[PDB]
Amino acid sequence: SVKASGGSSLARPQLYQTVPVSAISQAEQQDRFLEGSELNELTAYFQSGALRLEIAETLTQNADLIVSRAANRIFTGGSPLSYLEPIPPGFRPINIARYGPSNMQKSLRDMSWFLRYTTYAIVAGDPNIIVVNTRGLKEVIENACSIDATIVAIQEMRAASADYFRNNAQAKEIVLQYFDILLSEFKAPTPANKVRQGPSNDIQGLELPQSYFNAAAKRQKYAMKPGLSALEKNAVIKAAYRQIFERDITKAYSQSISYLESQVRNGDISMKEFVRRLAKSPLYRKQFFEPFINSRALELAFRHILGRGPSSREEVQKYFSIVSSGGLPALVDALVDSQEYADYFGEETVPYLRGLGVEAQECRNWGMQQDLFSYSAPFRKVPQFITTFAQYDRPLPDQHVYGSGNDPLEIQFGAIFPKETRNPSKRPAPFNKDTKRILIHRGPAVNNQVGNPSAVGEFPGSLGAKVFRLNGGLPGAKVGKNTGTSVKFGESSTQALIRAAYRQVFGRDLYEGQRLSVAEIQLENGDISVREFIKRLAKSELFLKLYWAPHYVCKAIEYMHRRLLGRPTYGRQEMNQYFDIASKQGFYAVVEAMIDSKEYSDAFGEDTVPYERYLTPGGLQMRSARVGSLREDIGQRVDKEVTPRFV
Amino acid sequence: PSQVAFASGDPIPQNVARRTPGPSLNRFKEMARQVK
Amino acid sequence: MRDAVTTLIKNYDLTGRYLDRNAMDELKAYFESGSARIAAAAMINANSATIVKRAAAQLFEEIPELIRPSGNAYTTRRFSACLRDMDYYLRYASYALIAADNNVLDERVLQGLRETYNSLGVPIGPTVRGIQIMKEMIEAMAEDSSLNSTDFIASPFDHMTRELSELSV
Amino acid sequence: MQDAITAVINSADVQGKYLDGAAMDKLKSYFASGELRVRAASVISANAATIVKEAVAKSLLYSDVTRPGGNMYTTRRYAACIRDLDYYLRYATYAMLAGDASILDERVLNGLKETYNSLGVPISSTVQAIQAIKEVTASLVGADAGKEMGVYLDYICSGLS
Amino acid sequence: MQDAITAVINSADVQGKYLDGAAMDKLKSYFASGELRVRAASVISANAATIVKEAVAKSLLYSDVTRPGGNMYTTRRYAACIRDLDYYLRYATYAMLAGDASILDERVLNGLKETYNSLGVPISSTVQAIQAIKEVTASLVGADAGKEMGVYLDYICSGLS
Amino acid sequence: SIVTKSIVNADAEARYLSPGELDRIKAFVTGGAARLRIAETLTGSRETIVKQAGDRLFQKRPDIVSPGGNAYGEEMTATCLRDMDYYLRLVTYGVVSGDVTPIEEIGLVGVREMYRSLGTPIEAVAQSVREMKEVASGLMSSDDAAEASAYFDFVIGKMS
Amino acid sequence: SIVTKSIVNADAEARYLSPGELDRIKAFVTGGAARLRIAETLTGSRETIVKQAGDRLFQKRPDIVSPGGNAYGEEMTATCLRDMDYYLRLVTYGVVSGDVTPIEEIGLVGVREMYRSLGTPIEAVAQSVREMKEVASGLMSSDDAAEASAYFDFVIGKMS
Amino acid sequence: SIVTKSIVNADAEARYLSPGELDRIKAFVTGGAARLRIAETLTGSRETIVKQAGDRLFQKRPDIVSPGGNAYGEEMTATCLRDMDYYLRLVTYGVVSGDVTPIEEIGLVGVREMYRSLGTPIEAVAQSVREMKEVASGLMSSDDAAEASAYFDFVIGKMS
Ligand SMILES: *[C@H](C)[C@H]1/C(=C/c2[nH]c(/C=C3N=C(/C=C4\NC(=O)C(CC)=C4C)C(C)=C\3CCC(=O)O)c(CCC(=O)O)c2C)NC(=O)[C@@H]1C
Ligand SMILES: *[C@H](C)[C@H]1/C(=C/c2[nH]c(/C=C3N=C(/C=C4\NC(=O)C(CC)=C4C)C(C)=C\3CCC(=O)O)c(CCC(=O)O)c2C)NC(=O)[C@@H]1C
Ligand SMILES: *[C@H](C)[C@H]1/C(=C/c2[nH]c(/C=C3N=C(/C=C4\NC(=O)C(CC)=C4C)C(C)=C\3CCC(=O)O)c(CCC(=O)O)c2C)NC(=O)[C@@H]1C
Ligand SMILES: *[C@H](C)[C@H]1/C(=C/c2[nH]c(/C=C3N=C(/C=C4\NC(=O)C(CC)=C4C)C(C)=C\3CCC(=O)O)c(CCC(=O)O)c2C)NC(=O)[C@@H]1C
Ligand SMILES: *[C@H](C)[C@H]1/C(=C/c2[nH]c(/C=C3N=C(/C=C4\NC(=O)C(CC)=C4C)C(C)=C\3CCC(=O)O)c(CCC(=O)O)c2C)NC(=O)[C@@H]1C
Ligand SMILES: *[C@H](C)[C@H]1/C(=C/c2[nH]c(/C=C3N=C(/C=C4\NC(=O)C(CC)=C4C)C(C)=C\3CCC(=O)O)c(CCC(=O)O)c2C)NC(=O)[C@@H]1C
Ligand SMILES: *[C@H](C)[C@H]1/C(=C/c2[nH]c(/C=C3N=C(/C=C4\NC(=O)C(CC)=C4C)C(C)=C\3CCC(=O)O)c(CCC(=O)O)c2C)NC(=O)[C@@H]1C
Ligand SMILES: *[C@H](C)[C@H]1/C(=C/c2[nH]c(/C=C3N=C(/C=C4\NC(=O)C(CC)=C4C)C(C)=C\3CCC(=O)O)c(CCC(=O)O)c2C)NC(=O)[C@@H]1C
Repeated sequence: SVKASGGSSLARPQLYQTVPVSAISQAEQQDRFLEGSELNELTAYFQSGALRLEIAETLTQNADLIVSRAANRIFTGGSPLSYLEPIPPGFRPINIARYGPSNMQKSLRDMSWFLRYTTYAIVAGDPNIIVVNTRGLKEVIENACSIDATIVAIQEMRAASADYFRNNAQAKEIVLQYFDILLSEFKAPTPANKVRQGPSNDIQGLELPQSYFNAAAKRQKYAMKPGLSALEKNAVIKAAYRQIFERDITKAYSQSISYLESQVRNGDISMKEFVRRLAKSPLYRKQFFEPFINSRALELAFRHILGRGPSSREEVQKYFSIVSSGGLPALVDALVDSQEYADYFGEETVPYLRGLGVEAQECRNWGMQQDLFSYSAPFRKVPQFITTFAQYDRPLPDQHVYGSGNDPLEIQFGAIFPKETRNPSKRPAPFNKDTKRILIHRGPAVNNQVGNPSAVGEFPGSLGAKVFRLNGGLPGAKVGKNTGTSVKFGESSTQALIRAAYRQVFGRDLYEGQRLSVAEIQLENGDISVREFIKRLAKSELFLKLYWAPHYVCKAIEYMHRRLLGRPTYGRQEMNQYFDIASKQGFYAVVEAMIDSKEYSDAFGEDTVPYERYLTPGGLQMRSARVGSLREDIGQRVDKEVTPRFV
Repeated sequence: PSQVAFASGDPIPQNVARRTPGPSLNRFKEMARQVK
Repeated sequence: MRDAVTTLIKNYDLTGRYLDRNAMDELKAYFESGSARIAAAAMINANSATIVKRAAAQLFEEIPELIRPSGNAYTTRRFSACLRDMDYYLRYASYALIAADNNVLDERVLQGLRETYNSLGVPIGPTVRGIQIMKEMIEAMAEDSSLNSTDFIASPFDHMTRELSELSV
Repeated sequence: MQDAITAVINSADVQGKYLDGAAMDKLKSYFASGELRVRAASVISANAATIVKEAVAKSLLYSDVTRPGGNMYTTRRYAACIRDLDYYLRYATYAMLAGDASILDERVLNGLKETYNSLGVPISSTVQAIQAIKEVTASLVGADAGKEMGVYLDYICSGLS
Repeated sequence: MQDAITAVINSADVQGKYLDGAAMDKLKSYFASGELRVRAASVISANAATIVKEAVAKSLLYSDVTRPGGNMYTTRRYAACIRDLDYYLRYATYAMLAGDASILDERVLNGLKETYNSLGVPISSTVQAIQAIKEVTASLVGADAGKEMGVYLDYICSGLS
Repeated sequence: SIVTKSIVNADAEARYLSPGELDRIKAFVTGGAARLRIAETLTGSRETIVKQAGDRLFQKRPDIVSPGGNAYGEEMTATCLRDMDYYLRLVTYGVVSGDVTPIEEIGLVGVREMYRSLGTPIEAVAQSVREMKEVASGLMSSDDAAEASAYFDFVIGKMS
Repeated sequence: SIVTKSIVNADAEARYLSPGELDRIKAFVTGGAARLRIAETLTGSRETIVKQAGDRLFQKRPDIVSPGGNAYGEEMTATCLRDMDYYLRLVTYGVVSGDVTPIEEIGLVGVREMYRSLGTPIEAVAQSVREMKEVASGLMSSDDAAEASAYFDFVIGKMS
Repeated sequence: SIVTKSIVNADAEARYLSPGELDRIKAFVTGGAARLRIAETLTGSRETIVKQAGDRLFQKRPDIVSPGGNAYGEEMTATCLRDMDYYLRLVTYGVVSGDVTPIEEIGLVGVREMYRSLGTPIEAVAQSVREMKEVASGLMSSDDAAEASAYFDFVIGKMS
């Protein structure tokens, strides 16, 4: 399996274009309200739509009759309708028995599905659904189906739909032209596939059929020609600002460089030269270079100029070396004066975001580019490309099975988790079921249960956390100290145990009206053991309110396991177990399961208060990789400082 | 004026049919026809 | 991208070792099999379009729901995209055959395949089935053709099956 | 988590203002549609397994997802998917009762996408599954209740997307 | 974890068909090598501490790593490195018995780099120590089975890259 | 609110709301109009209640406004009346919510640690809320104030 | 596999494979040709065993094929025979691997929760494997039938 | 009972009853005569409910009465009528208590383990209570039926 995941954000491909879709998206890409044009697109469609309902309603009802009259004309030698699911060029009627039942079932359903897609075409009001699904169909159907028989079948249906309807010339012509498009697209052979050639050796070459880029909403492409009237020239410049700055900033804040605008309006500098000068401008520098790391600003510079994310590990490595050498100008210069930029946009065309629909996509930087094309990209300040690309070659990282966000910070108190929304730093990794996470023991390294399972109930001797035990006799256990004995020495020890037992369940010491006084005195009397006392504090409504309720279910399970057992979960096997209990039984039973677990009983007895036994490598790094606490012999060469021989 | 109510008014219920065994289980459909 | 030569270099470079007897023998095994690997690559280059189409035709007869409604191979747009994908897997296995290493198969195919297929709604089960049908189509054609070694042909397609498919057990 | 009442209180508390005329109107709006929410919840409570059953039946059954190689083939995975749909319906009901989608953020959509990507679960398939809930829910719960339930289930879809 | 058997089972299960002729051939090839696999495992089981001893003496002992300033100087750190090499030899045997390096990805190299970076464990010196195991194991077991063991020992090394 | 508390309790047992908890919400919803009347009357004379109850406090416990007392001084008396306005605002949140959770989360949890650090007697703040109840009950009608005083009585009970 | 379970047990105790454990793998690899013969026998009658077990189930439990039942209609009965074929294949994987883990991970772990959503009597599917076992033993020898029965009985035991 | 449920919730936090908790008992005790009216109607025509809803189950799901089913024969049909009579008795205990705890302690906790050992489909028992709800709602007034069905729906929800 793969060791890294870039993310799997929802992809929404446009299967076919409708009139409302074509109208709305036209102004959406331009970042405008629907003007007198785009409103009139809808107005004429909504008026005709009532008639377009009557087209389909007749054709949906009489669908059985159209396909029956078609199949009878085409297929000879029996009845084709036994197993229902004008210009002849030179067709020969196909025998029913000779063609075979399996081929006949295909033939019949396609004839119905051709008419079905015609009815959808009128209702949509755009023959896009036809153009896509009919263009590259002649070639694939040629193998085991005659083309000559299909043309006359559609032409029969054209006449069949004409005679059955026949209302008005303003009504029937919609039926006629859509059928006329249908036969013309079917007569047309399969066009050449769109070949996305790799710009260098590092990036793979791709191919996309001439059907996928026929529906998936074409990105509006603006080119600065010197003769254009200044209204559409303004539309080009606004689009150029919408590409570089992700949004129209000249409308928002009136932030515009008129010095550069004037030169492009004339034709002194090209759009290639404009993008160059605009991306090295202090206006871009402040917004997409200054707030970001060198790696992330590089990743943003890719989508602004080239209109795509970095494709390969080698590409990020190359372009980071450029931005380290000469900075932002040198990076911009490398991006504009590339073989890719001049191939896609040339000199005149404004850069555009080439995503799922525009071109063929590679299976490498899918989710990394999906989040990048979003407007929420310049808030993810953690790089997504260089992180995933490096993690691809490496094995599985030190991470919780349900992501990096599921890992809490290894602190004394407070369940603090990285938020998915606030500062996107989600790092998915394909963890399987039987994947045990390597955990660092607080005590001796030999006392790890992975290598030494017998030494699970061994106390950390001044290496890890302090162990609290009810070793000493509880006050008022035996009737030796009769009535009096005001100075019973064994009283402060059990109270310190209670406080520590509170400190383990809830990281911090609680307030006055939060302490369970009933549970405390039962432990002090010797009615319940520590195991029962820890269980009661974790079964408290306060623990539910503070740690369980405000947090994500599996985050709350993970933190509870780090508090009750003092250990992060090894992997899926344990996490799925408690998550199954959380679904069926509830929170209280999850508490019960973690206490009544065998590993709890082995590590901590009936008198032992739980403690931090194991840390995550990331957690220990936070503790012992700071300026202090770090030893000299961790990751540094130690030279023996000896007095010189001349001294 | 109240013709504008499409998403604000009463939603039109859509018929979604139960998904049936397909021609992958034609072997088993043949078996179920002979199990009588 | 890494071949069997580069993988062996990287393995010995990591440890900082000169190429020993075991290293030279593994290279010699590659160079002797290389002639059969190019000849196998010449076979699939000849029958690139024919295998892809026939393997798809077998797949849509095995799992008919793909080319039926609600299926992800229903429309012409989907049918062209699936045959393109089948063309991709054969093309990258073509690279993997000569390379004798599944690094090219990992880096440019498998790395972000699960993420993409889960996004659009592309099935991952019928996919690896379609890859395995292609494998059986190559192996049978390689058995028919005058080829001495045919065992290396199964390697890239099985790796394509292992990495992409869900862990059942 | 916060409900519609708590949302008004917390907004007044952060400003440090007493409940003004606009705040009283916001509460009265929630108290107008409260009997509807309680009656809606009792329907979902009864047909807890039934809604999930039909949702899988209309979308997920006899598909490539439940077929071998899929992410819902094995019985352990099928039960885990059912478990997820049981979570989604219950928390949507809570949000419907609350009149706020704050619970869905705190409990469900805090780190669900990162979990699903790590597991390799098709989000596209789950979005279709929760959309399948939406129709089955509205069939039993009603129109105005179905519109309310329709919003919160779409919010789960929005968070996953 | 996945062995050579379960890998064939996994591949057949996701296809949704019974084990074919090609599947049977892959099993028989493993069972033929299985006699050499168990034989090697038993010798490594008996000679477990001795292989580690010879490996530490080859690379680690009388070096800067074991001397003051090194990471294998402290007694709790020395015994840790012994146990670490006790892991590597055990799990390499596990992978040798399995016929797959799946267990190494799941348990051994599962965030091993980040573990070793946080503690300050030398990456170069540990790789040489695994290579010291590899050389000793091959000289102890044989030229065929020791080389077969050496594949998984190199897999740990390449995983630490 | 009471909706929030019911859901949290339901999620704790991983179950849909019991018809007892459903009956709890629906009756609160129908009897919400009376609860908004209480909040309106308390808001309407918010500067009347605090002023009167403060005067009752400094008469019953005058050691508070004596040298040594915590609320001794023109600035310190003002802060006490500011505190009394907070708890009155907390009450209005509690009555509206139909639950004592908003009073707890904001102005009851860690109140003992707060007034200890400030050097304020907790029993005297309990007296101020007790006198706040008496003035509020005088303005409202018999049955209306009786169910309104219960929220005051919690603030007294949690502090004293 | 019998290897995988041996490794897991040894890893849990943090030790090398026991001389007893190694001998069981030794007995497995030597009898590898024997267990693959049983699989081929089960694969040979992949549409015969589940057919006979189907007929035997619907005569013993006709409520299944009766109106109101889970497997009512020709479409649902096909899905029941599909479940039969799935479990027979799961036993086929089990006898090859010589382990119940390649069986449990697919179609035993969370199977009660699985059939609950579909509204299927689990004890009826338990009888489905019982009828499968008896037919499979009929179209087999004597010594290898007991080895096949052991894994069949696990499928029954965990389901019932 | 709703009184006991309130006490045990208050005792868990070690506190007196909430203003909302006391109000709910007050609302229960005032509407106790209405809850007694629901009981008296259900106890009066108890035999007519279970007979009709029983027959309505047998026409919907005849696989129960058909051979192979759990309730096959006139003796086992009478047991199924008794089971529904026992569950109608639990609802009457539930409505007077004002809580679902009495229904849980007797005939909900460990029901899935019970009907498994009897081999009874629990979804069919869930559907029997559904029919029992329908006949009871048509028997008595709609304002009382909405309160009665709320406790019925819980029994359905816990069963299914
Ligand atoms: C030297 C002290 C240690 C060390 C460094 C090291 N770094 C890389 C590669 C990269 N460096 C960075 C980090 C940054 N990006 C930023 O934006 C900033 C802040 C301005 C920094 C410092 C990144 C992202 C890379 C990746 C680019 C690349 O591939 O070169 C390496 C190379 C690792 C590799 O080849 O994959 C190294 C070695 N590591 C050590 O060993 C030293 C102790
Ligand atoms: C006081 C100087 C300022 C202030 C404090 C404040 N803190 C919290 C809550 C928490 N404090 C911590 C931090 C720590 N965890 C540790 O391990 C340590 C070192 C021992 C510390 C200091 C944590 C984890 C929390 C979270 C909740 C908890 O108590 O466990 C709050 C409350 C935040 C909330 O909204 O819950 C506050 C207000 N803030 C100020 O206004 C002061 C300037
Ligand atoms: C020949 C007289 C008739 C015929 C036979 C035929 N059809 C198929 C299968 C397919 N049909 C299509 C076509 C469509 N895809 C679309 O999007 C639409 C709507 C505009 C249609 C009608 C496709 C793509 C297939 C292949 C998928 C499948 O297997 O169903 C076949 C099988 C092809 C083969 O030999 O592999 C045959 C023989 N179809 C016609 O057009 C005639 C009416
Ligand atoms: C055919 C075997 C199956 C199938 C295919 C299918 N895939 C898509 C969508 C995409 N395919 C890819 C994947 C790749 N591109 C790569 O670079 C590689 C590595 C070499 C692969 C495998 C991508 C990126 C897309 C999306 C954009 C694009 O088309 O380039 C579709 C289209 C889905 C839709 O309807 O939008 C289809 C049909 N689907 C099946 O059902 C078959 C089992
Ligand atoms: C069902 C609609 C589809 C589906 C679901 C599916 N999900 C998983 C995996 C997990 N789901 C979660 C997520 C959650 N954590 C939470 O806190 C909550 C409640 C708010 C949820 C929903 C988790 C933690 C897991 C992992 C559990 C585990 O370890 O097994 C699976 C299991 C996949 C696997 O076993 O690898 C499944 C099946 N996927 C589909 O195919 C359906 C379309
Ligand atoms: C003398 C009292 C006994 C003895 C000594 C002996 N020791 C070794 C090997 C080592 N001893 C240590 C132990 C330590 N070094 C440390 O850093 C510390 C903590 C401060 C201790 C206690 C180590 C690490 C070594 C390895 C040597 C190296 O630096 O490489 C040997 C050599 C063993 C061999 O044959 O290789 C010997 C002889 N042995 C006896 O018989 C005496 C009873
Ligand atoms: C010896 C080859 C080199 C070396 C080793 C060394 N390791 C540690 C500490 C730990 N080792 C691990 C790693 C693992 N635990 C696992 O579960 C696995 C997978 C099977 C492994 C390999 C862990 C977790 C620790 C932390 C302590 C613990 O046991 O929990 C140390 C000590 C570091 C310290 O300062 O504490 C050492 C020295 N280092 C060398 O010098 C050798 C080259
Ligand atoms: C026949 C013995 C009994 C029966 C069967 C029945 N099952 C279903 C539905 C499903 N069956 C399964 C189970 C499996 N899929 C797996 O992956 C495995 C393990 C290898 C098994 C055994 C599943 C997941 C389904 C869903 C359908 C699908 O996957 O496409 C039905 C259909 C019921 C419905 O429509 O809801 C039936 C009838 N029913 C009986 O009454 C027999 C005793």
